[PDB]
Amino acid sequence: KKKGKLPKNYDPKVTPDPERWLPMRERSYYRGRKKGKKKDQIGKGTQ
Amino acid sequence: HHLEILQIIKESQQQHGLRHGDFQRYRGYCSRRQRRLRKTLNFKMGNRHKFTGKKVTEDLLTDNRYLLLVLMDAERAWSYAMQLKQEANTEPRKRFHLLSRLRKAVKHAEELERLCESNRVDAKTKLEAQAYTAYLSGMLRFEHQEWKAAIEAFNKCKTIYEKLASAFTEEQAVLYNQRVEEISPNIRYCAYNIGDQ
Amino acid sequence: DQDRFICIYPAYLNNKKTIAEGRRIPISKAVENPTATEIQDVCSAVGLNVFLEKNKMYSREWNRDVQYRGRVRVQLKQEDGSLCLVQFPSRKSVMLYAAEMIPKLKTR
RNA sequence: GGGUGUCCGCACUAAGUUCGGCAUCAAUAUGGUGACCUCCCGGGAGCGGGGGACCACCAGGUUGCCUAAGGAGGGGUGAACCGGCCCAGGUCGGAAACGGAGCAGGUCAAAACUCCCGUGCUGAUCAGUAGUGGGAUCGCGCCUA
Ligand SMILES: [K+]
Ligand SMILES: [K+]
Ligand SMILES: [K+]
Ligand SMILES: [K+]
Ligand SMILES: [K+]
Ligand SMILES: [Mg+2]
Ligand SMILES: [Mg+2]
Ligand SMILES: [Mg+2]
Ligand SMILES: [Mg+2]
Ligand SMILES: [Mg+2]
Ligand SMILES: [Mg+2]
Ligand SMILES: [Mg+2]
Ligand SMILES: [Mg+2]
Ligand SMILES: [Mg+2]
Ligand SMILES: [Mg+2]
Ligand SMILES: [Mg+2]
Ligand SMILES: [Mg+2]
Ligand SMILES: [Mg+2]
Ligand SMILES: [Mg+2]
Ligand SMILES: [Mg+2]
Ligand SMILES: [Mg+2]
Ligand SMILES: [Mg+2]
Ligand SMILES: [Mg+2]
Ligand SMILES: [Mg+2]
Ligand SMILES: [Mg+2]
Ligand SMILES: [Mg+2]
Ligand SMILES: [Mg+2]
Ligand SMILES: [Mg+2]
Ligand SMILES: [Mg+2]
Ligand SMILES: [Mg+2]
Ligand SMILES: [Mg+2]
Ligand SMILES: [Mg+2]
Ligand SMILES: [Mg+2]
Ligand SMILES: [Mg+2]
Repeated sequence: KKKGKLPKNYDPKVTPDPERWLPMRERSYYRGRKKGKKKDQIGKGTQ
Repeated sequence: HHLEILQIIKESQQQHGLRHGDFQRYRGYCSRRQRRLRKTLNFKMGNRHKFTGKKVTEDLLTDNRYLLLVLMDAERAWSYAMQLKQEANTEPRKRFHLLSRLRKAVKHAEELERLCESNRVDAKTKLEAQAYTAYLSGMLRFEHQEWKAAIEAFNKCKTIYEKLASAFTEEQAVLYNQRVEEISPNIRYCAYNIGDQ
Repeated sequence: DQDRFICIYPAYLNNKKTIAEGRRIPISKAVENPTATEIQDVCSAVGLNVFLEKNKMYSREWNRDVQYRGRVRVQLKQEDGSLCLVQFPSRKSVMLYAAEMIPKLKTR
């Protein structure tokens, strides 16, 4: 219930995105993390 | 501080094949484990295109975790040797490779014993390593049929493991009593080869 | 007794030839490119019935050149088996003598 | 009410999967094979009989104060002419019997190339399985009078 406070919980429109928590690739923001993967691949690979 | 060597080897071997006698598999797991330990601890022997000697110095010995690495070198050799002893019944030149390995197995244990001479390691691990080195010295100097040195190392080994067994619970003592019972027949064989003259 | 003379071909003494090539004496003692002409001159000079066959060549000599051309014949024994000279009782000894003297003629 | 899963650019550990770079130690006793060297014996030549020293390749018997390892591994393939062997012709020695250096021609592949198995060190790989944790928690299950 901490919710990083809770006033705001009802203040910006009552709740977070209804998709909310669930698979992050599944949500409707729908980001698939391209250049961040690529930056992390290249990072791990090169050592 | 601590390290229950005999227990490590017995359970590892029992889990990864020697229960049905697969020295080739156990050597394999022993190798894979060294690879995991090395990759985790960022302690690499060789970077692509060059090789560097791994020296397990005294500092990193605080980790009570690195000794296992050398112990795995020693177990790897020892396993390969027994594997050859099985392949030599039909290839006798294999015997020569066998002896080479046991010698390195003993060499690792002696260096490993040297590591446990550090003031950073507890008495119980010093005795476990002394007993391990004595034991391999014994198996080598047994395959050379050099009975007096073999019985010297086995009596050193028996005396040490008996010292450890008399100090703790009979429940934990069971393993140590099992090692002495485990090498007793070689002891009797050594005696019968000495008292022949 | 013409046709029972022993044979000496140049190659037996040519130090720049090998044993498979016909050499019979140690390299230390042989000499460079000795010729049949030179061998005859030394053996007639020491008192041996010798004659030069300018027209005979050693089978083992591939080079068809004057320096390798030649065969020298030496009479070693009389019909009754006795030595012509006690000093040269065998083929080997003749070869060695040839090699010893050859450098003194016109090498200078 | 609590605990816990459902959530994350999370973390540690352990057993795994898939895949690329590099590297592959020697000393010997003995036997076979080839070259050179060096001794004898016999012959009128060609040459015939035999003895040692040493080099390099194979085998493979005993060994290690050589290791990060380093086996006496396998597969494809691989032939000049300044390699071996068989050498018509021809040439040289021979009276001949035949023999020598050997062209042309045909011919034979040990090595080196190369791909693995084995062994060692690597560098990664999986929107990853298991176990213990962390941040997170309105929604949703499950466990608790
Ligand atoms: K083949
Ligand atoms: K040819
Ligand atoms: K011919
Ligand atoms: K021949
Ligand atoms: K929750
Ligand atoms: Mg055991
Ligand atoms: Mg060996
Ligand atoms: Mg022995
Ligand atoms: Mg979130
Ligand atoms: Mg060496
Ligand atoms: Mg040598
Ligand atoms: Mg040595
Ligand atoms: Mg050898
Ligand atoms: Mg043999
Ligand atoms: Mg002799
Ligand atoms: Mg001869
Ligand atoms: Mg001969
Ligand atoms: Mg092979
Ligand atoms: Mg293949
Ligand atoms: Mg060649
Ligand atoms: Mg043919
Ligand atoms: Mg002919
Ligand atoms: Mg003819
Ligand atoms: Mg003729
Ligand atoms: Mg012919
Ligand atoms: Mg023939
Ligand atoms: Mg040809
Ligand atoms: Mg490859
Ligand atoms: Mg194999
Ligand atoms: Mg969790
Ligand atoms: Mg959690
Ligand atoms: Mg976190
Ligand atoms: Mg976070
Ligand atoms: Mg909490």
